[PDB]
Amino acid sequence: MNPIILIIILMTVMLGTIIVMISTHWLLIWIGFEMNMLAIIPIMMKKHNPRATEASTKYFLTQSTASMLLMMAIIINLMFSGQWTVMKLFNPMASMLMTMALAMKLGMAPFHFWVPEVTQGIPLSSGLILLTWQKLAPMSVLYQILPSINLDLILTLSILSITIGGWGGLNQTQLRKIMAYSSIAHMGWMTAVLLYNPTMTLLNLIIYIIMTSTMFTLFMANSTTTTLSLSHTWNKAPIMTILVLITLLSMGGLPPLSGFMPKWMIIQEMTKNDSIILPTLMAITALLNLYFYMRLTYSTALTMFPSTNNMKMKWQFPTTKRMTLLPTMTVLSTMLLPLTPILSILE
Amino acid sequence: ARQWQPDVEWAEQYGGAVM
Amino acid sequence: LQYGPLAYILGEKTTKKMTENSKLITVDGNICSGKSKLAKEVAEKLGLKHFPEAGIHYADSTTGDGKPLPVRFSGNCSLEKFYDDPKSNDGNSYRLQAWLYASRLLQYADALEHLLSTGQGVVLERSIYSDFVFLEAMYRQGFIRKQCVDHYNQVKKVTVCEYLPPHVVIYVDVPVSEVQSRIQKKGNPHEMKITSAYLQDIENVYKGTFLPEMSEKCEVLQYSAWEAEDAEKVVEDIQYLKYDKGPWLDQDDRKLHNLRMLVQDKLEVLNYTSIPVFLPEVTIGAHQSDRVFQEFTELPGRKYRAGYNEDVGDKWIWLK
Amino acid sequence: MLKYIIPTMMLMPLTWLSKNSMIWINTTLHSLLISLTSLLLLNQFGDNSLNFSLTFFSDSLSTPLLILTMWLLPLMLMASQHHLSKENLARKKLFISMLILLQLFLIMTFTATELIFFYIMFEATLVPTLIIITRWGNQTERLNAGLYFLFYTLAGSLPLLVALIYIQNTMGSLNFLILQYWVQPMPNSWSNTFMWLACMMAFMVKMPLYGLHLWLPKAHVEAPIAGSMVLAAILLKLGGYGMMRITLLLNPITDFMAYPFIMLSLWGMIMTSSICLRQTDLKSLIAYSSVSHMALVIVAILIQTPWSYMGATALMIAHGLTSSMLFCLANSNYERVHSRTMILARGLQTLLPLMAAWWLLASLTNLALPPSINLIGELFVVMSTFSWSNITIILMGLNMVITALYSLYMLITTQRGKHTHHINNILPSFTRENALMSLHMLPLLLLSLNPKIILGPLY
Amino acid sequence: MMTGRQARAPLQFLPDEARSLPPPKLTDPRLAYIGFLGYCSGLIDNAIRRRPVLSAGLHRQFLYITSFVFVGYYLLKRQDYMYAVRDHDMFSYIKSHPEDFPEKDKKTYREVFEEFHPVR
Amino acid sequence: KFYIQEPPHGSPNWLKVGLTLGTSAFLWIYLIKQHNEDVLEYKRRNGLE
Amino acid sequence: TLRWQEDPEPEDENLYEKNPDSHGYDKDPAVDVWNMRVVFFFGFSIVLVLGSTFVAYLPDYRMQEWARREAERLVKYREAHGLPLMESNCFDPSKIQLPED
Amino acid sequence: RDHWIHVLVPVGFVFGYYLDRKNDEKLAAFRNKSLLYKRELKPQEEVTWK
Amino acid sequence: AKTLLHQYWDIPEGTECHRKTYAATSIGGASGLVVSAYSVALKTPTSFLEGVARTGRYTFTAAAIGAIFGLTSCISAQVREKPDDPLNYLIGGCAGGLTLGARTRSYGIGAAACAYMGLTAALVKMGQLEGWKVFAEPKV
Ligand SMILES: CCCCCCCCCCCCCCCCCC(=O)OC[C@H](COP(=O)([O-])OCC[N+](C)(C)C)OC(=O)CCCCCCCCCCCCCCCCC
Ligand SMILES: CCCCCCCCCCCCCCCCCC(=O)OC[C@H](COP(=O)([O-])OCC[N+](C)(C)C)OC(=O)CCCCCCCCCCCCCCCCC
Ligand SMILES: CCCCCCCCCCCCCCCCCC(=O)OC[C@H](COP(=O)(O)OCCN)OC(=O)CCCCCCCCCCCCCCCCC
Ligand SMILES: Nc1ncnc2c1ncn2[C@@H]1O[C@H](COP(=O)(O)O)[C@@H](O)[C@H]1O
Repeated sequence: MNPIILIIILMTVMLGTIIVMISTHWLLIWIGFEMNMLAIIPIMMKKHNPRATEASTKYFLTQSTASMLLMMAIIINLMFSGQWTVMKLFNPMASMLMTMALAMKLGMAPFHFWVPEVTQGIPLSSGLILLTWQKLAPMSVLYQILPSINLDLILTLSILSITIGGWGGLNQTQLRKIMAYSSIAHMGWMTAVLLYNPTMTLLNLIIYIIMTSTMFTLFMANSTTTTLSLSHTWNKAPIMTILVLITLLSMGGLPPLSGFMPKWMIIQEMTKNDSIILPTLMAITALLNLYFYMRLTYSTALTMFPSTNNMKMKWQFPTTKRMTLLPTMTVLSTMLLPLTPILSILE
Repeated sequence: ARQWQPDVEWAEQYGGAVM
Repeated sequence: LQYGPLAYILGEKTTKKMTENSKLITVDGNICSGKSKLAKEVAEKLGLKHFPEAGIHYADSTTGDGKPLPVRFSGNCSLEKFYDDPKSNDGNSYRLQAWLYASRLLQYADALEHLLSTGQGVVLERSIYSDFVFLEAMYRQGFIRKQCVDHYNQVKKVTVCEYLPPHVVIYVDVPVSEVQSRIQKKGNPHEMKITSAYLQDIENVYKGTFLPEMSEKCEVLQYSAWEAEDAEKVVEDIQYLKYDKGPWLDQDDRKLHNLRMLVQDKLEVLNYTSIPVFLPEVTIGAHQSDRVFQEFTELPGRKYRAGYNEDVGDKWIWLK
Repeated sequence: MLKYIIPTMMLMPLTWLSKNSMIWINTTLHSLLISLTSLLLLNQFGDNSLNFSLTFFSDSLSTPLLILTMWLLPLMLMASQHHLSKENLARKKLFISMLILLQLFLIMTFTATELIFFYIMFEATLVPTLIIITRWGNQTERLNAGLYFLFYTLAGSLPLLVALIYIQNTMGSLNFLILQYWVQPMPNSWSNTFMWLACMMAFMVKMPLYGLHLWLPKAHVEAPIAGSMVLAAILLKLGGYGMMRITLLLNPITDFMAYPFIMLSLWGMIMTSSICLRQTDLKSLIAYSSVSHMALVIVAILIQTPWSYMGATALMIAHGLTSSMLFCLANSNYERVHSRTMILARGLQTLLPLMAAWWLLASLTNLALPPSINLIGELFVVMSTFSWSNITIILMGLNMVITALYSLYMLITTQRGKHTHHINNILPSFTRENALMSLHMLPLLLLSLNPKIILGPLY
Repeated sequence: MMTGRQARAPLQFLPDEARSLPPPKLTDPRLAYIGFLGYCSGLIDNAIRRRPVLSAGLHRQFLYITSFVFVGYYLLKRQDYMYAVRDHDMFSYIKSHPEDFPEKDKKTYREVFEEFHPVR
Repeated sequence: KFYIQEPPHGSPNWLKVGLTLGTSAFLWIYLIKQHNEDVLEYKRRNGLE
Repeated sequence: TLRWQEDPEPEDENLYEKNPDSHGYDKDPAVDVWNMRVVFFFGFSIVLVLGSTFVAYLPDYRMQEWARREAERLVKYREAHGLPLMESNCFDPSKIQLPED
Repeated sequence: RDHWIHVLVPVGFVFGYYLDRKNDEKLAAFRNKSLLYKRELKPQEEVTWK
Repeated sequence: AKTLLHQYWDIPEGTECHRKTYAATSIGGASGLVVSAYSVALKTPTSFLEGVARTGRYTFTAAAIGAIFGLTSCISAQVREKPDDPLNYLIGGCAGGLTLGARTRSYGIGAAACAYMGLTAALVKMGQLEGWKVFAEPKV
């Protein structure tokens, strides 16, 4: 792949996301969505093996179905309102269709079946781009239309996403599938707290983006895609084992790490509206995400798995990868709890 | 007498396609 | 980094420095085939850089001060013990073969990096494409098990698939009887332990498995013992070849840029050599690996990165 | 409380900038200096607490626990430096760093005026102990012990977070000084029943309650010696401090919602003492004894009378010191014979006489020999439970008989009888082990002269 | 929540009303903690690249601390402004609607009655 | 010389060192100036002068 | 077959072998004797002794002695004037409004 | 100094005490205003406590 | 599914056993039909007969659980003369769990289902009595 063509395609992805974010017209939202998806397809097919083409095919089919549903909701809203301003919708059918289209684009359960296969079939950098950047635009569109969202539908999608993500991630050994199920659970949390205070949703989105970026950056720094290849890291670079230990502890929401702050503020917001059963259920379910995170930390940092002979040949050479912003997001994802009142900048 | 560290069987259990 | 996408954007095209003398030449043969001095005389005729044959301590020569490390830090294996006792209980034979394959892969990456960055041809001795011959001979002699062959095939399948074959492969035909006469004339006390069956198996897997599969993807020149001494005939044959086979023809700037990006990252080169496949020969325990790694870190010039070692005489660390 | 927090975090550059051989000396010296400094918290008044700031305060309940923590840290540094002898230097500094961090979280936990800050520190204490257990433990099942411990604590404590946030939204503040004056009766309903369960189950798990105690004979056993000391001596008392602080909001619903746990903990101590009678492992026997004593503290807190509260805090401090000493003695035996079986190494009084004297003193304080503070706490709890009901004297007398039985069974099995013939590596006792034993014993015996400083905020 | 407030003047980090507020001190404890975060990130950057942690590249660690202090100062300014706006809107709405916020008839404890539950 | 190959970080990149120190000094003086005018405008608007 | 490559269990080191005067603190005799001196001085001579002296002379811990003195004063004052020493009601019934029933 | 590592911690204690005193001065809103300890100021002083 | 729950909760407890049992059976059959639809969608059967047999089995099991729970809770409310009491719903939930154990033909899963679904039914009864909200409307 040419460096210049790669640059143009990446700026086209960001341009599509910007076009979705800044526009006041529904047709422009649709245009930005298709521009983003069309530009991001070649990032998935960088390596040209059958798994990448299979993942690209499944991603294309899912995004095209969601896009057609979104256009249907927009046309129904135009029919029943005569305008295109991106604001609250004037039909329950249009609201339901748009909510399910955005759920399909985000990959929340029960539309979650494409996320782990697509994440597994593509490289680590493209998977990072997908699971981090692709979710900024549907959450912005959801942030713009909350007066029309059905509460029962979005809460059902949230609790289903959390439970299905935890139960799915319990069984995986590949790192990309673990990251995908973790993503599903976190989007469940984010859209759970959406209708009460969307600022908490923005804070959770930012924290999840930073933590996922740190974990994926460590993964490509060590070039590990499985559990055992990650377990070999103690005999190559133990500082990376310490970093993945603290980041995986923070991903589980354990205090006093920075991953405790989103669910803490979400539980704080949900109890103000006299909803007590759902935050307890979501915490008890997030214990499963903590379980497979702790299993990863057992295999990687807190024990010494047997290594092989050629690790000496790997000892004799230093790393030269451009681990971009890795110390910054490593610090920002673990020691940010004393700066919790900084969330007022997002309102 | 020393600390126990995982054997080949531990990692071989951890290294399947599914857990 | 010294080379990256920014340099390739700014006009660094590898086809500009690629002349007609930039060829990759691999010399093969039996144990004492005399291919060494033939490779030397070829390399000093077309003015190509000679890479001597990679041993256990090749990576020690590439890094650090270039002096050979102790055997417990590099290799953890002995060639002399393989010659004395090929059927040893500790699995020295396959451990040595795997380490030598990794060293040959590192040497191939270094050769390709030099070729793509300087545009100068490189003469090699027994590259990675002619390394499985010794593994097949060791398996046919019963020295190693089937699992060792399966592990080697997995590592080779995931490593050799992203490299380009040599331009010219030169093979030197010396019979096993003359090979045995040469090794008794040499005087090495452990090299006289080599049986005739091992050399016969090496010759059989050179002739019947290596040359038929390499004549399709590259060009093979084959010589006898006495006509290999005339290096002028060999350099005439190399200068009069018609290069029309192999994947070297359909190489544009983008493909060679990706290849050069691959071969200059040595940790990305050796990523798949230590795959988590637990064989009794190559799996090292946790305590032993920890002890050896802590011993290796305390070596002079090895504790930190290359430019940041105070005890070996580096300055301006606080500004670096 | 910043005059104790700042030297504790300054211990971290002290252990990360010391020499390769001077880390233990420096850390032990400066931790002992801060432990001496911790006596300035004894400026307590008969009416008002010692309120430092908006975030920190320390009444007469949290002060003995603070002094115990800050005194316990150099003991763990002295204990844990023999089995970490051959360890890498960076791993040694990481171990000392986890101990320092745990002490910092513990001294920020007991002084937290806000309840949610207490919760945050009380669950920040989970990570260093889990890392210590699962990394420097010696056995295979240290990973399973860490999983059990972590998940019992978190499953107990997430409803506590939900209930504390509900109390914050309903009352308007979680400040403990405000809630003493703004408290309201909690009527009888199902909502308040689940409020009581949510506010109580975290500290019932952490104490532990009988039936929720399954994580204790694992985490107390597969841990290293310093981990076992900090788990038995301090970490079980976070539950006691939490129930002492949180019972203020749960009235008058406690008087009938406390019945099932009173029956669980009155019958539970008999079961755990009987388990102690038939234990093949010394460390497990000490852990089950800890379960029984914490069941006593649970009953004392639940009946909520002044005598019960004084007995509960005195018993907490006394059991912390005694359990730490017993774990240290068992660790010394483990270093000598490399096995935790109680029947293996016998008759050690003929070989180790002064260690046998230390064993006898620890056993005597375990069975509450008067006038030790063990007996003072146990006696006050017995008096208050007799005031509660009269058949509690039958239960307490049975518990005392079995407690004396298993303590003397420990002593007679390990120290008395004929020595093992084939064991010949019984080295003489080092000065370090004897100094550790005496530093556990002498404060415990000295506190009987002035027992008024460990009797809680309503002495 | 406050989009109607931040809707007439969009995409402004700090509106002109923020300059009436006291700026954070340069000895702010939050700013010092953010500088410590920057120092920790510099040390991690030294550590992952196998450099001497406390000695290599003092210019890099100084730029880390400086960048963290700069960004943290501006974020703290915005945070203080937004809490000020929250309080201002709250008090204006309380004052504008006196019917919905009546004065509570406070009574001394000699008139109120509380049930007594004995602990025996 | 100790090494067989000259390391890429064998000598400090003086251009990068100068850029780092200049950027840090520029950021510090810009922050100080911004804080000074901020407190001046606060005292001007509030009349605390 | 033969299993993976691993060092055997090392023999336990006797600290009394190379150093019969060991206190068990460190393998170097100087570090060991200095650790013993540090622990014995700063633990027993400093913390225990001066801590016991500090606790012994605490300035009227929790106002018990003041309470005894004030109780003596109040008992003398109430006994001199024929007053009852203590009443059944802590607060005055005059300043208490009972609920009407 | 060759023993600065032995003066890291006591200066930490001194700095913590100084910060405690500073915060105590910061919390002086009810100095000489409490109903139990309200009294007239003796001359040659300005505050009851610091 | 909204009208089924209202028509179940419109009947006073301990009053009409047949109508309460019918409403509970309809709710159970609907849930079993949803489960069977997802089962035959994701895990495709070998033939039409296997799929319709799985559908009938799941629907019948869920409907039997619902009928047994409704009948047992209504009967216990009738006998004890305590209509507003979660103990009746606990008894009905344990009866439903024992029916689930009878259908699957194993004692242990039946006992575990008795305990867990009796606790769940009791919690639903407490929520109906105290007005707990599960999908709470936004308020602040
Ligand atoms: C270690 C294992 C055991 C752990 C046990 C943990 C405690 C057990 C009970 C926890 C209940 C859940 C938290 C309740 C918090 C209540 C706060 C409150 O305001 O209550 C009043 C509120 C009342 O609602 P409200 O306050 O919104 O309404 C205003 C008040 N009224 C009703 C008068 C209008 O209660 C509730 O909202 C519901 C409380 C009951 C919740 C039942 C569901 C959970 C069941 C137990 C789960 C236990 C853990 C399971 C998993 C274990 C591990 C796998
Ligand atoms: C405190 C909570 C945390 C607990 C863990 C703490 C760990 C760190 C330890 C720090 C240092 C120790 C702190 C606690 C110190 C307690 C001791 C103390 O200070 O006591 C003060 C008490 C104070 O007593 P007092 O209160 O009666 O004194 C009156 C007060 N003044 C002095 C002001 C007038 O000291 C004594 O009681 C000493 C009395 C004299 C010495 C003893 C004489 C008799 C000895 C026995 C004689 C023989 C009897 C028969 C024997 C038969 C055979 C067995
Ligand atoms: C309300 C919120 C509104 C929005 C706020 C802003 C949101 C920001 C979201 C950031 C999303 C990051 C997406 C992923 C990285 C994008 C850049 C990219 O393309 O990186 C991949 C690229 C591939 O190159 P290649 O060499 O092939 O890598 C394979 C490894 N050899 O290169 C590499 O792989 C190089 C290796 C290092 C890559 C590091 C990338 C880090 C990116 C994340 C930084 C932290 C997040 C942003 C800051 C906080 C935002 C909240
Ligand atoms: N796979 C291998 N196993 C053992 N020895 C090898 C292997 N590959 C090359 N050699 C060595 O290569 C020598 C032949 O190269 P040369 O002497 O340069 O012709 C032999 O004598 C062996 O010592």
